[PDB]
Amino acid sequence: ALPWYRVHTVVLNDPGRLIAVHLMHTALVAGWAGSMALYELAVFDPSDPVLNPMWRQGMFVMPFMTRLGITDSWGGWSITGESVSNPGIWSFEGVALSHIILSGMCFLAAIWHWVYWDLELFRDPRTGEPALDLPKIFGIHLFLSGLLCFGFGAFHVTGLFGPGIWVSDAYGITGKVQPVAPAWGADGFNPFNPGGIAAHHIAAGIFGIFAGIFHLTVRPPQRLYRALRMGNIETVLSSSISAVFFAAFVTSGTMWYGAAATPIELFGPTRYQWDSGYFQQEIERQVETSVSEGLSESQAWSRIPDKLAFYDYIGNNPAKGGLFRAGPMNKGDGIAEAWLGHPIFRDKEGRELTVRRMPAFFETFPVILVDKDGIIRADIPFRRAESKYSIEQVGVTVDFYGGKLNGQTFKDAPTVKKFARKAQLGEVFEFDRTSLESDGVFRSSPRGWYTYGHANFALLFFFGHLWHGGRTIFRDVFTGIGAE
Amino acid sequence: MTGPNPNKQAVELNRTSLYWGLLLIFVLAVLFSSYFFN
Amino acid sequence: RGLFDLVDDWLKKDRFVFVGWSGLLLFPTAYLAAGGWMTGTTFVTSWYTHGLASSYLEGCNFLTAAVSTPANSVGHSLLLLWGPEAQGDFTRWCQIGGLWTFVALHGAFGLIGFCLRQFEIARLVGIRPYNAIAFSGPIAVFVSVFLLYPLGQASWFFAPSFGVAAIFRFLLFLQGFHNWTLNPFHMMGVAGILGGALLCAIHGATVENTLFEDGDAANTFRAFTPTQSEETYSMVTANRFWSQIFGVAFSNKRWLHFFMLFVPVTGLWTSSIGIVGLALNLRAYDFVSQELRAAEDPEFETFYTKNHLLDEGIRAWMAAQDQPHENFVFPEEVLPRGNAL
Amino acid sequence: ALRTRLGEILRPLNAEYGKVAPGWGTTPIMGIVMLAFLIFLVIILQIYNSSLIIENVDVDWANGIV
Amino acid sequence: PLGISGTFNFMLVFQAEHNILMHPFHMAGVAGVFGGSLFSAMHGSLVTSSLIRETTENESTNYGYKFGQEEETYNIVAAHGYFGRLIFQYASFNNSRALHFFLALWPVVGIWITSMGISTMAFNLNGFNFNQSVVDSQGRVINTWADILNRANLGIEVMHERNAHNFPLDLA
Amino acid sequence: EVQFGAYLAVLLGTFLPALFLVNLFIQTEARKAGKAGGQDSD
Amino acid sequence: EVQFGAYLAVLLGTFLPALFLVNLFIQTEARKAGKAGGQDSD
Amino acid sequence: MEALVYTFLLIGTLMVIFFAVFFRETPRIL
Amino acid sequence: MTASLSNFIASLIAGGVVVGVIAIALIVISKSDRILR
Amino acid sequence: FRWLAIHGLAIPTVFFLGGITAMQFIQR
Amino acid sequence: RPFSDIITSVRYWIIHSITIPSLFVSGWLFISTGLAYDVFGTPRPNEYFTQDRQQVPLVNDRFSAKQELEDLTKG
Amino acid sequence: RIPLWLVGLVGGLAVITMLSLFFYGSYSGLGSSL
Ligand code: CLA
Ligand code: CLA
Ligand code: CLA
Ligand SMILES: CCCCCCCCCCCCCCCC(=O)OC[C@H](COP(=O)(O)OC[C@@H](O)CO)OC(=O)CCCCCCCCCCCCCCC
Ligand SMILES: CC1=C(/C=C/C(C)=C/C=C/C(C)=C/C=C/C=C(C)/C=C/C=C(C)/C=C/C2=C(C)CCCC2(C)C)C(C)(C)CCC1
Ligand SMILES: CC1=C(/C=C/C(C)=C/C=C/C(C)=C/C=C/C=C(C)/C=C/C=C(C)/C=C/C2=C(C)CCCC2(C)C)C(C)(C)CCC1
Ligand code: OEX
Ligand SMILES: [Fe+2]
Repeated sequence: ALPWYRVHTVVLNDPGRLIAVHLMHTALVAGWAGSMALYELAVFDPSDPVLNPMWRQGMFVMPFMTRLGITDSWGGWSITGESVSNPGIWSFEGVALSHIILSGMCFLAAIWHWVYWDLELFRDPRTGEPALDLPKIFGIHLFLSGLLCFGFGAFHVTGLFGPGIWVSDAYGITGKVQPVAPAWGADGFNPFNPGGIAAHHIAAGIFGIFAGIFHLTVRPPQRLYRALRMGNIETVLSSSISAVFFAAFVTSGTMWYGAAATPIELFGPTRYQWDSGYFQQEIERQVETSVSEGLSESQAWSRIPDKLAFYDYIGNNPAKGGLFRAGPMNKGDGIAEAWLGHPIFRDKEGRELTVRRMPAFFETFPVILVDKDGIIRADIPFRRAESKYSIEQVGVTVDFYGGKLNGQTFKDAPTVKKFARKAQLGEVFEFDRTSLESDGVFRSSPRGWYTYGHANFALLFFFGHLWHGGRTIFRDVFTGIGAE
Repeated sequence: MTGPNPNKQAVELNRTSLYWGLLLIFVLAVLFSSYFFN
Repeated sequence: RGLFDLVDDWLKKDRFVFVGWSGLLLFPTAYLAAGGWMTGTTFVTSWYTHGLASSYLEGCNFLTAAVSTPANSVGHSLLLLWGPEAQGDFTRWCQIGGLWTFVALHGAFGLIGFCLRQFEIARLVGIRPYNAIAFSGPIAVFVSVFLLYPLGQASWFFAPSFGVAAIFRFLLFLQGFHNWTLNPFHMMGVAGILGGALLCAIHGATVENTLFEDGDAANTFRAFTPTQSEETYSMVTANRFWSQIFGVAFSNKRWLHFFMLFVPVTGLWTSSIGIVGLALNLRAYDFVSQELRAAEDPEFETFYTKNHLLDEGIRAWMAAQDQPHENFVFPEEVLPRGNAL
Repeated sequence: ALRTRLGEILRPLNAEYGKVAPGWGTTPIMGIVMLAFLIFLVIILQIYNSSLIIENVDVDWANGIV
Repeated sequence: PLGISGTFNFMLVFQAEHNILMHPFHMAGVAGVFGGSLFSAMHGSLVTSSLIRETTENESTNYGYKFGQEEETYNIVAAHGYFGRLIFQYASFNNSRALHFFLALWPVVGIWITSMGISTMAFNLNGFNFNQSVVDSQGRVINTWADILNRANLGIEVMHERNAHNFPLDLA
Repeated sequence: EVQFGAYLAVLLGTFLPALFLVNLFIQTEARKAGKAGGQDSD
Repeated sequence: EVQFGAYLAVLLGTFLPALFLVNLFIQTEARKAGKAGGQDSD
Repeated sequence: MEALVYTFLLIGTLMVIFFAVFFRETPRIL
Repeated sequence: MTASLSNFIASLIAGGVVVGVIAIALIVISKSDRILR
Repeated sequence: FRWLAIHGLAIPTVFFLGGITAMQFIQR
Repeated sequence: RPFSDIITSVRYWIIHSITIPSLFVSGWLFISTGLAYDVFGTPRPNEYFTQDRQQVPLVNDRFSAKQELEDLTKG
Repeated sequence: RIPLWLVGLVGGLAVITMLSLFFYGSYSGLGSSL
């Protein structure tokens, strides 16, 4: 007589089948992560990890394997580009195939734990009715998570017995998996410090070890056992959900704003690296020091790596994509081939004109050429009749420096207008739009998609906190209320 | 095996709630198709 | 007996306004969100943040007054009164736009404290807690617009200011820059708001038109004592009416009044999911099959491509005065005009 | 009611059910921890927000060692 | 236009040419449907809160109502004492007939008034216009939120029917 | 040009959940015909 | 180059007839649980 | 080829409206 | 020890007395307004 | 006593209306 | 005590015949003495623009925003 | 003792002197575009 939205409440008074169900959700989660990562290795192309990284190819779970120390594959390629003779067991294929084998064994264990539901372990030795001692189950399961927290931070992260965290420099050029020594001071709470991650899971693992030592021995008070309804199992679920969307705002927060746990070499740049000009000011800074050391201009721009100018591009901003457009970012405009260079616009007077750049809001933006003090000097006019700042009048010539257009100068209005339109989109690249049938509209990075799901999830789980929470407190009145 | 579970229940869905759930799926299919085809 | 029991018995005492435990979170924080709005729309200007006038001192009426969002240079600072921006000064705190976060933060802890109020009163009266779960609808619209939308954007500047016309520009800012009406989450939200207004207009007009004769007077409002066990309207008649007018009708008062809960609230949850997707600029902007075709065929026009040209007018004309921090100096010759307008 | 060998080991962990500490117990010890953990979350948010400036702590992308 | 995207072509062009949002009859029906969806979900929750026990916890809540029964299916005194404490005592309808009339009054009056907003704006009696209303003592125009709203209206006005116009004023 | 994975999204987004809701109705009517004991229980 | 109507042929050639055969089994077990009269008939 | 799916969704929606009006579970007293 | 850190702990003390003077006033009045058994 | 409940809302309201009537007579 | 029994009583209107005009005029004097422009920093009609600064003043710094508003409000 | 309808009369016309004062200053003083 259960409705369709109460079919899974037959497991309330059955601890033996509460496990077989919780093992079946585990066999589907683990089977997903294995079969997702097998799908990503058929799609990944390690031809050029500089202009085609894993975050352009829409790899979602693959930056989570390389974050904790997996760089090699059985094909022989690596994300760091260094060749390997043998990655052993734990490569990309070894992890994907082992989350599958784990799924098949949690599947078979859930067939056991469903059939043999009647075990003496779950009975009450004082009444006979199936009961779970939820205060001491919390003591055991918190003491275990103290060990796996402290074990992770002390051994996997610090490189005592582990590879370590993917770290990087400040500007996403160099990055490698290395052990990270913990930073214990106030600098540990700098979230871009990778030492704070090692210091966290070591410190907070100890607090989780010795809280399980507390929550094993000491029984709850008489007041808190009645007030929080600790005999009911739904007060575990009411408050576990509260500890799960709270965790999901944090991870969606630190993915979106950036942290040391989200390197921009794996997930792509944030949008705050486009809004503040975080790479525009850096490419200029490596040219201001190059020109000061006695160079020509085109030799200064040639020192700039192609990777550094690739972050200075609006198509790598995650705040440019759309929702119902699908696929990788390479579906956007094609796989990048080379850097066309840095165009510098000069009028017939000779002063330097910078193209005003598109913000992340504007899908369309008028091409405007601005000199150093903010005065509008040239543009491309919508209304061509009464034109007072056209490129034909001002006579703007374009000069490239570096890239494959290294010393070139185009002077006529047909060609300068073509490079003035593509210079408001950050740097200027040559793409390959025929391999993936790239249509011509920008997609989003895996930084953008992770923030989408896990923040729309966490808003839905806020409703589950109120449903399952108000179902715990009000348990005596859910057939209805008495009229007396 | 072990014994039969005393927590066996039955699932119900009357003819009323069928037409809600059918119309719920088709109207969500009408709404979200245009975006998926893009 | 104990000290906790005397405090528990004092708060839950029958009095004029029920205080409870939750009144310690509601009554301080709701009083300061409301009073922070009445002060900010009366006295505090927007002359330094936006470059507007949004006070009653500056000639604005009820419509054009607002408590405005802070500057873009502030970023997402919380703008505490003691903070690094305001540094204890009250006057410089108001000019940066500190009252807006004061209203939004103490307001967000008012909606926490008011939803806890609905769990506490339901436990003392002894009823099911569906008011506290239907009020979670409006919590999901405050949080995902006044809080989660400027967090995904560049600063608090892109949030709705707390004023009548300042919401109205936020409605217009969200069409030109985001194409919000095309989003299926608004479309499922309009179906709940216009669907929720529909259900109370029908259930209002069907109960009131199947009433029983319980008196000789022509006024039917007089003929209802509250503690009576006889139902006051013929459910069999009202079913027989709508089964022949509309074709299908409720035969269940328990299912009916639950359905009047589900329809308005779900339109606030589905529309709240989409506005979280616009903090990340994951907008439903274009149908690319419509856009690739209109580029190759310069004769193919729909109503849909007509709305993009209306959005170029919103993206170009207001953005000069919208964002004075960015210093958009548009020439006259780049602004898209039509023919002879 | 089926004795298994793994069920015999774990049985004293489930043998207690519903024993409570009589009175208020360790509830005032818990609230001092919860008041402390509330202050901890306020501090690390304001470090991150740059609304609490600590000397030689800069919230920016830092040169991790390569 | 009889469509979905044609509706939003209708609403935006109606905004630029008539300024409906500042007109007090769209204001009196936004209050009609925000209020209407409020009192819908506020009445539908207080009935569902105060239902009487007639079922078990296994079957559905809705099966405690047999069709055509004469017993009242919810404690109306219970939901009156709840809302009588949730706001205060005197703001609660104890009368269920006057309660079920107010659910029919508020939206319907809100949509009568709104539909006579489109009607009076069909004959070019537009909404309010507070553009260039706040000036300093020098006389320079100080912007307001209506001036920012005006620049959104000027963007749609200069772009709607981008070929149909030949003369400087959209008289139609 | 449309995405060819959208046909699989829509036509399985229709059929798979809608064929699910049919099954919960057919077994509902079978239990009612099962208890009733006349001509259809078997 | 493959035919993009073959995904609709195969994945509906799997799911639509296979979800049909599931329904005839679920209503079979519901009639058996319907007549049996204990804890599941309703 | 694309509009064939949209038509099938629309007339398929109008089928279940037809069955809900005429083949409705008729409610009965007692 | 900075300007920002010293001002924050002062607000934390000020956040304690705001909870404090509400709590101290609430305990004293809860003694006088107790309910007869 | 409820004199603290109303007059926390009414003593401000008359004070602001003393200011809103004064702003009608302020000009440039 | 019932609410309608309060406001119809004379002793009510004895007290509130002094307090309402003494509080409404204090809301008048809060504006006419020019005090509200200095607490909240709202510009007078004389001082939206100055002789030097002829543009729209904006804050353009995160942390020296107090110092920049000390600049834009002296002249 | 005061009749209640006298109280709602004097306060009711007091509101009209407050409201019509606000619609006065829409056409004079600040915010009047004069
Ligand atoms: C930790 C997660 C969690 C867990 C374990 C539960 C567990 C439970 N919930 Mg609960 N719930 C949760 C989260 C959770 N909930 C959240 C987040 C919400 C807010 C949306 C709710 C809202 C909710 C309500 C409103 C109700 C429950 C109910 C129940 C009970 C029965 C479930 C049932 O019959 O559904 C059976 C479900 C189906 C047969 C099909 C559901 C189809 C869904 C909607 C789409 C398909 C799911 C999709 C594939 C999942 C993708 C994965 C995604 C989660 C990431 C059970 C105790 C019921 C209850 O109270 O028990 C009496 C009930 O009425 N829950
Ligand atoms: C040696 C000491 C030490 C050090 C250096 C660290 C280091 C760190 N801890 Mg840690 N920690 C420690 C000991 C330590 N821990 C101990 C002993 C405990 C107790 C077990 C904790 C418990 C703890 C928690 C619970 C959290 C940290 C976090 C952090 C990180 C802080 C920087 C950051 O990104 O936070 C960013 C700061 C926040 C996210 C603030 C949280 C406030 C929330 C998000 C407010 C919003 C809540 C609301 C529901 C959201 C919806 C509202 C919406 C409208 C906004 C950093 C890795 C944070 C972390 O892991 O984040 C990556 C974190 O959440 N620590
Ligand atoms: C045998 C153990 C094992 C190991 C070593 C791995 C290893 C891995 N898994 Mg896998 N996995 C496993 C079991 C395992 N898996 C099982 C059993 C499941 C099914 C549940 C999964 C499901 C799974 C998924 C779905 C995914 C992985 C992924 C990964 C990879 C990255 C992990 C990562 O970033 O997680 C990060 C882990 C966390 C952020 C967990 C945080 C824990 C929260 C914050 C705890 C907070 C509450 C705490 C208990 C409170 C008390 C604290 C106390 C100490 C004070 C990595 C290769 C990812 C991947 O790339 O797949 C190929 C991925 O997406 N795993
Ligand atoms: C010329 C005029 C003749 C009348 C025209 C007929 C059209 C009527 C439409 C039929 C509604 C069918 C939906 C089934 C719904 C169904 O069968 O419900 C049946 C349900 C009966 O509930 P009971 O009280 O029987 O349920 C008691 C319990 O059993 C609950 O399960 O009736 C309603 O609640 C319907 C009221 C809302 C009606 C919803 C209508 C929404 C409008 C349609 C939206 C789709 C339009 C899409 C077009 C693209
Ligand atoms: C038995 C066995 C085995 C095998 C196993 C296997 C092979 C596995 C597989 C598994 C698998 C392979 C699984 C998978 C799964 C998956 C899943 C489970 C998924 C799902 C998903 C979902 C359902 C989602 C949804 C969605 C969508 C779709 C869209 C968007 C939204 C969302 C996200 C919601 C082995 C040999 C090893 C061993 C022995 C035994
Ligand atoms: C901000 C702030 C603060 C303050 C607070 C408070 C304390 C406030 C309050 C305030 C308030 C609380 C206010 C109020 C106001 C009110 C008003 C001003 C009203 C008005 C009214 C009106 C105008 C209306 C009208 C009418 C009438 C009379 C009758 C008929 C109907 C109508 C509706 C039309 C503090 C200190 C914390 C500091 C920080 C910041
Ligand atoms: O047709 Mn439809 O839209 Ca009423 O305004 Mn004049 O006309 Mn045409 O322009 Mn604008
Ligand atoms: Fe009703």
